[PDB]
Amino acid sequence: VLTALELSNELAKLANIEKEFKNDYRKLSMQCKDFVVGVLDLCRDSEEVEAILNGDSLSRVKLAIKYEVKKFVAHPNCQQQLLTIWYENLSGLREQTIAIKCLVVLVVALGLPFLAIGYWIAPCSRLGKILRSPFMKFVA
Amino acid sequence: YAIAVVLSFSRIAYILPANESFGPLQISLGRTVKDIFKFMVLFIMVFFAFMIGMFILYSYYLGAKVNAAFTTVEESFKTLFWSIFGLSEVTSVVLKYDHKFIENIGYVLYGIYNVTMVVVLLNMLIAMINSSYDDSDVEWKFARSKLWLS
Amino acid sequence: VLTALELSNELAKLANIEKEFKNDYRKLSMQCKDFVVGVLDLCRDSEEVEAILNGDSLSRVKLAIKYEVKKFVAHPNCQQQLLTIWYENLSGLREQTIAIKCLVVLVVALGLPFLAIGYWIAPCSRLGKILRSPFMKFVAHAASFIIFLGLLVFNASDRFEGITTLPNITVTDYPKQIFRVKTTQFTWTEMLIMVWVLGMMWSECKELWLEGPREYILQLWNVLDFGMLSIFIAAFTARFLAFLQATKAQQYVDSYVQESDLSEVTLPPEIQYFTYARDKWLPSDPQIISEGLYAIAVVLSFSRIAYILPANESFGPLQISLGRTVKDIFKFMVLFIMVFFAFMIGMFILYSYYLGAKVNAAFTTVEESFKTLFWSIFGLSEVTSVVLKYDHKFIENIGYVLYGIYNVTMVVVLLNMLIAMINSSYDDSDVEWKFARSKLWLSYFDKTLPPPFSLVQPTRYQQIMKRLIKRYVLKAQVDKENDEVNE
Ligand SMILES: O=C(c1cc2c(s1)CCCCC2)N1CCC(n2c(=O)[nH]c3ccccc32)CC1
Ligand SMILES: O=C(c1cc2c(s1)CCCCC2)N1CCC(n2c(=O)[nH]c3ccccc32)CC1
Repeated sequence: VLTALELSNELAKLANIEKEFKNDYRKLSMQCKDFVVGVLDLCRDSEEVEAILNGDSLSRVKLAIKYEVKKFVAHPNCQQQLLTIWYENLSGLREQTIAIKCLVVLVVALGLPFLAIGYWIAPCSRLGKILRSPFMKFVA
Repeated sequence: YAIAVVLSFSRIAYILPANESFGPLQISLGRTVKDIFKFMVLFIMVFFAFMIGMFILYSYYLGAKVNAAFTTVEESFKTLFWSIFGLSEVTSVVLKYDHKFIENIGYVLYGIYNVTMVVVLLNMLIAMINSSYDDSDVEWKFARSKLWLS
Repeated sequence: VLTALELSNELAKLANIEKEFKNDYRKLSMQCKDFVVGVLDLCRDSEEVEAILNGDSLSRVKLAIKYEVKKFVAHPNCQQQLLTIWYENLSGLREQTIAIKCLVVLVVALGLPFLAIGYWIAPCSRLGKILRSPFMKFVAHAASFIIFLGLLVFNASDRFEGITTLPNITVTDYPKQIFRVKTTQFTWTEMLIMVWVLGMMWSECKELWLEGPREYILQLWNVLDFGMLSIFIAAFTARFLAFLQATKAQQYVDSYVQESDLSEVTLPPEIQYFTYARDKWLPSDPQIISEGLYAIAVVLSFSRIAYILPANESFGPLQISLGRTVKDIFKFMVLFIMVFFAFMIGMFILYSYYLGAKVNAAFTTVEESFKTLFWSIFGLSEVTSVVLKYDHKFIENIGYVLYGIYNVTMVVVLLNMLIAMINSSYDDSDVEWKFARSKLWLSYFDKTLPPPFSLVQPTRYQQIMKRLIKRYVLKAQVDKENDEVNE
């Protein structure tokens, strides 16, 4: 999978450099991307999905983002893992409606100075884990 | 400060990809902006051609025109730009002298400029339509995943 | 390959001639083009590619360009060979970015006279090979066009912020001078503009005489270029007659009357005419005609960018789409003209009898009716164009209804034209742009100086062709077998 990602990037760079056989190199890079996406698609356990998404820190997801391997990142096997970290330390809030999320954003907007000053003790408190989740960082 | 305040609201683009409904909208906007730029370049070329033509035609009638419209480069640019959205009147090409050759040539050039602007607008719309085509879904999910990993 | 090219051309001509079985002949011509493209595609060595691209001087590429075999010219096997000649004598510059190429164009624009004068020794120097490459010829021509546009803009300087004297007032260097002499005398910049315009005229006349009038007319863009050059020539001729009249007046006034100041002189009316200001010129004054034609020529000069856009990778497809749509643009403008003329005649006939009876002179003459109906398209005419000063509500209401129906019909025709353009909009665009770019390249393959500076043991080929045709037959048979091996 790492070999296919690197080869896809190399073939895309060659497609840019040549411009004569750009279609050939783009087709080859698409072949590499398709291979990576299919190998990810074969996964049927969390262990396999993790092994694909980071090698031996989502390393392969970051590499695919860098190399514009869009179908690998957008695959449900990767998306579920990304949502796992995204909605970390907060499980019920994932299932809430969009209106509840907007209300949470409004509450955070109202009370941002209070939580900011409480961050001096938050890591020793439970609320520090809540505010340190990626979704809460985005909301903040 | 006014320009900075206007540009501040552009930071919404860092938040829309997270939303499920507006993310695809931003994706389509990004899809079309690439040919928006090229057709604005074409607009600029045609606009500059007609602007130079109008200014050269009407530069010698600063006090001889009912309306100071094409008598300077600034004024020519202003009237030709605001003719795109219809905020300039047709009396921009009327003289106070009995030179029907200059006035009629100005009329013809201004009408041709309007027709050319409409034609370029329609071509840009059709190019945008062609560039518009579950690739949109994976594109939006890629953008949202980049936002998450940030 | 030559047989297939010739047969494709013949079948296209038959498709045009018949028009009953046009689809059959077009399908056959497409078959011939496909055969040629496939035979080219089979090549896997430079020797084979050359043998295909020119027979036993890119002869077959030129023939395919003539016969509109677009996929053969746009094939990568042909494109790499074309880039080889295009980027000749300059290898590193091929890999440079677009910004570096633009910087090279700017440098050439700045130093064009220096390299032009150095061309007297350049063939004996290394730089002669550099400037004689097709890419450098194209860059030199683009720089020449840029310099021409710069001259056109710079000749209008000192008026960018507006003129300082009112058109009613005359300013002369010395009292003995005729005002029209000062207004018509030539400065250096428009002398260079004339030299350049004569350069492009001489070039265009060269291709016109080489190709013939009937052949040259059939290209619309070529006749557009010829018209632009002829409008420049007409404007400068009118300026020259104005200058001749002014200098005749100056000769008369200096020869005959002997006074310190010309203002006190009561000149004869023929000589006195050339002392008046802008306001008191005749409507058919030669300088008025000169300025009017010069403005149109300046506007049309910027259309020459169409000779440079196909070289660019990003704007070439844009020009291709513009050319795709212009064909139905013309037809729907014809429909616009039909509807417009119908409504114009109707409006004029309705409102011709109310010249002094209307709040606004809008449809009282053919000129006025045309003006108001044309500027209603872009919304620069008001609705009070159909209002009378008399109590004739029948005429006024009929005018209202006709004007509203005209607006609705214009909108409907516009939307239909947009939809027709959308339908006409549909990697054929890529091959079309590459065909246009290859035509641009081959125009420069075999012109070294810009128009302003132009004033001064059967056979090896038979063996290769037999090998390629054997390859084609084997590949076709293998494809047929793989299609029907099971049966
Ligand atoms: O609006 C116009 C325009 C012309 C054109 C425009 S616009 C651009 C696209 C349409 C074709 C060219 N003009 C010019 C001449 C007009 N004009 C008279 O001066 N006498 C006339 C007698 C009959 C019909 C028209 C008359 C006055 C104003
Ligand atoms: O603008 C209009 C237009 C009509 C139509 C136009 S345009 C074209 C497309 C729409 C249908 C035809 N007209 C005409 C008559 C109007 N009119 C009175 O004169 N008395 C009225 C009493 C009720 C409603 C309208 C009244 C005055 C101005």
